[PDB]
Amino acid sequence: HMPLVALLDGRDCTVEMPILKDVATVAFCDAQSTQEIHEKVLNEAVGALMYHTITLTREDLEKFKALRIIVRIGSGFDNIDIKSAGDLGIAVCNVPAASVEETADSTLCHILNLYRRATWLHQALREGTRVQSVEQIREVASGAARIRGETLGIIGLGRVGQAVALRAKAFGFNVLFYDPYLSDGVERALGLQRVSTLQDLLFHSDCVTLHCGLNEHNHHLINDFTVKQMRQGAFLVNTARGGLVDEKALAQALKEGRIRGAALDVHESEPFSFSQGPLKDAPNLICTPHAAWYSEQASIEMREEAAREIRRAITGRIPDSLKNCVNKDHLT
Amino acid sequence: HMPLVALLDGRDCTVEMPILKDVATVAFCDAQSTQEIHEKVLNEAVGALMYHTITLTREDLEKFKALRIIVRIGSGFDNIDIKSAGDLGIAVCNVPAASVEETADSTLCHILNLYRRATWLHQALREGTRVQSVEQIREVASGAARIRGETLGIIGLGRVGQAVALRAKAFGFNVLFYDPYLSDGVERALGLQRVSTLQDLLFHSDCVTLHCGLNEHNHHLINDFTVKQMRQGAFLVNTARGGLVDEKALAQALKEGRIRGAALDVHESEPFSFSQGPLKDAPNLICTPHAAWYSEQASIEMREEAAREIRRAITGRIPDSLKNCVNKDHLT
Ligand SMILES: Nc1ncnc2c1ncn2[C@@H]1O[C@H](COP(=O)(O)O)[C@@H](O)[C@H]1O
Ligand SMILES: Nc1ncnc2c1ncn2[C@@H]1O[C@H](COP(=O)(O)O)[C@@H](O)[C@H]1O
Ligand SMILES: [Ca+2]
Ligand SMILES: [Ca+2]
Ligand SMILES: [Cl-]
Ligand SMILES: [Cl-]
Ligand SMILES: [Cl-]
Ligand SMILES: [Cl-]
Repeated sequence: HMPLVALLDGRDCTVEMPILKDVATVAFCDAQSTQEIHEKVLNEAVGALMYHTITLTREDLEKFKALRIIVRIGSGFDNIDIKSAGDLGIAVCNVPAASVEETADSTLCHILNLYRRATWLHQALREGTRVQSVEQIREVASGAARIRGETLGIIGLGRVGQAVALRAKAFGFNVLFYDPYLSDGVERALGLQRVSTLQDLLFHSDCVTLHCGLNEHNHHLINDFTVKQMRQGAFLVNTARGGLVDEKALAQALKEGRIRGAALDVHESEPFSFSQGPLKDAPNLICTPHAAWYSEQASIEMREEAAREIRRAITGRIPDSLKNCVNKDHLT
Repeated sequence: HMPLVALLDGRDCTVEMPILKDVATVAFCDAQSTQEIHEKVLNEAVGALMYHTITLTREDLEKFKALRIIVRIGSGFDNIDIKSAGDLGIAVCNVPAASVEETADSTLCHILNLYRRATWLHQALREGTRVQSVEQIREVASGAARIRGETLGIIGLGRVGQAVALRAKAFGFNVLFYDPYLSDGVERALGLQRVSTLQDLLFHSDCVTLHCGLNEHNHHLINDFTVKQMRQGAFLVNTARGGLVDEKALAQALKEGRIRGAALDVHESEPFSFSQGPLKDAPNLICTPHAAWYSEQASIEMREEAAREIRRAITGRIPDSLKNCVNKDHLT
């Protein structure tokens, strides 16, 4: 027989099968949890493809009796315990480049939607607001601000963060970034200003946008304490991970006006609902259903790449043949 | 007594009066038409301040018995018959620089809102759509496209058009422009590609954005004929003037899918209403209530400048003391 590969949290495998036809039997589970995965896959699955809707703990990982490779169809892999996965002898890889510029463009659109209130002006138009006089335009568009001279604070100057910084400079933004893992001099190469502490970033930025990965040290990076270190009436953008922000702390900040507005493509609990969660009655809120990454070309691009990574793992040597394995440190 | 200056289509004159206190008696009419302007102003008004909500024809102009200067608090002056105004000996000026980058930023936000469907994804979230699976994200975000490699066609490479072009290049856009009034070589200075005809612009652009002024030769520039010259599934953005687009021709294009989406901050008839007009049932439509220009700094900036232009006209020599008079050609 052929090695079994399973799409854990999905149903469509059309893009991947031309690549995996002669190398593995491909099945799907469409499961939000390992509860919903039939034991046939748990016992025989050699490879696994998954997105961001199912999380795998050590307990989940130990239920797979033959799994050897997990390929995350996407850039983020915070939903996988790569540390223990490596312990159990399971390599974990991702697809980091497919949606970089897509995410940066959706970030800039969210930033612009806060400064220009375009989305809010649109919603007010569908709700029947009549804007006839100049005074009424200033009123319903109240809060719209000039961008040139504003300081954009970038938290995490990675691949998406850099694309965000380059675009932000074209609008007159003065871009700052805080990245405690980058080597010395990265700011000189890109003509940006850097800060040492997260408090310095928040203290100087008129609008803060998150572009870091969710790791064991930055959970609730934006919390009730760090939120008090932001400028009065600042902006918050988050297309990275919902686990980075304490929504209850953010909710109160929006209600009291300490944060003038927030744009969020990710949330602590997804799918996101305006009726449930700490943001139920939070004002000045724009939210997208975790779609900052999605383009037709990016969706196909990352699915074909992940399929090839799976192929390399089955016909090559782990983890040397892999291209984007992220847990070679912990892989026994 | 002092020379009378009147804010025709407005009520607030706080910003302007510190500048005009010792030079003119300032009053307001809050009138949508010359019908609503009391004859006291029609007879004695020497200067006039107006926005874009009241239009002045030759008939309207001839009702002013002492008017000598009209200052449009804004960049556009298509709502004034400057030709006949000059005939009647009435100089007309504008404020062209206050909201250039504001308008370009709102343009880019509208462009990004079409490519990224951010505004539409937000509205769908408030309406209760549950986006839990990857397949559902591709579905509700259907239509979102990659920007790099896309060709943005700019119609009118003026002050706002240039700011739009510079920003568009930072996103990977390949920017084209059509401006039959610019001198030879303007494309070389800014590193852009130029086209001779409006049909060439529409034939090559994936997304067309209007940045021209409404003049006697470009009314309904986007009409049923020129609309058929655009690419299949193209984008339309308009933060210039609603009179440039034939909304009935655009309405059918959106319904048939010939245009995938349209973002409009101006309309043929304002204030805009989703229940009235040729766009009543037009799909894939984003609209803002003519607010692409507005910032707090731009609003104050253009009102103080216009007040100073009025001052220069009253204490100086017309039209030599004026800074931004646009009808010196026709001014007798
Ligand atoms: N807690 C944190 N604060 C700021 N930056 C971070 C943090 N954790 C990770 N990063 C950075 O975020 C960037 C992510 O890049 P990428 O993986 O290409 O999206 C890397 O440069 C990391 O060093
Ligand atoms: N019908 C038209 N088609 C294309 N460009 C135009 C048209 N009419 C005017 N323009 C240009 O639009 C620009 C407006 O610049 P500004 O007045 O600075 O916004 C000028 O460069 C004009 O030459
Ligand atoms: Ca501010
Ligand atoms: Ca297209
Ligand atoms: Cl402002
Ligand atoms: Cl796809
Ligand atoms: Cl695409
Ligand atoms: Cl104001």
